[PDB]
Amino acid sequence: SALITENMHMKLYMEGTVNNHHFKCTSEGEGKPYEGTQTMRIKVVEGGPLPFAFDILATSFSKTFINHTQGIPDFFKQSFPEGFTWERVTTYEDGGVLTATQDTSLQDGCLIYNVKIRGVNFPSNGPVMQKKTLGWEACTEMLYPADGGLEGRSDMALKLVGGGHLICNLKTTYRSKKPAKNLKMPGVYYVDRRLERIKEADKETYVEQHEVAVARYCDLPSKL
Repeated sequence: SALITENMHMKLYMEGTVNNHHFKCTSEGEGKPYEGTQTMRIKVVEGGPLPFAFDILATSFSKTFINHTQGIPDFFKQSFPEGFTWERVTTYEDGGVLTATQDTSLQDGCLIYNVKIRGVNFPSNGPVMQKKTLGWEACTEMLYPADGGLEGRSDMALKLVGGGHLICNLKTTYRSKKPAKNLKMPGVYYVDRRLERIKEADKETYVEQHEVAVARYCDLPSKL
């Protein structure tokens, strides 16, 4: 009856290109969906070492593991057993652009992610291609219902060697594989998110990554 249990496991396969460099990854992990925490152990299995900072792939390895507090209707957990998809455009302020499309199915009690990456115009002398990145700041995503699906908007800050940040923006469309007759859509809400790199080995051809993610309505006083 309940398909998303207290502890869930993941398998993931990813394939793409950045600028003109092909590659493939696999990853494997586990998390607690209702606590909104999760870990992925990732391997670059083709085309590594990558000639770009791994950070730009980070947001592409898990929407099921968000703590939907306050009885906010959970669009992603509801979509099972059919599952869902996301597609995203991340636009860097220094030219780089990264689209990704994703499929999330459930199979024998294991979440299965199939990702596809397409990056273009990352400046060759930029911090991404010259590997001067130190992971991401935390962020807030705004989700809102749109066309029987959900949309996400967010700005993210990539730390740089030397103190600075390079900023990017994310437009995400989330689509449920489940008939809209069976889904109870949420209002506008907000996910607070902290995505962190735990460990890495061999020039980022092995990376461990963690996320904590908690959904909430705006908690400030209203006057309307």
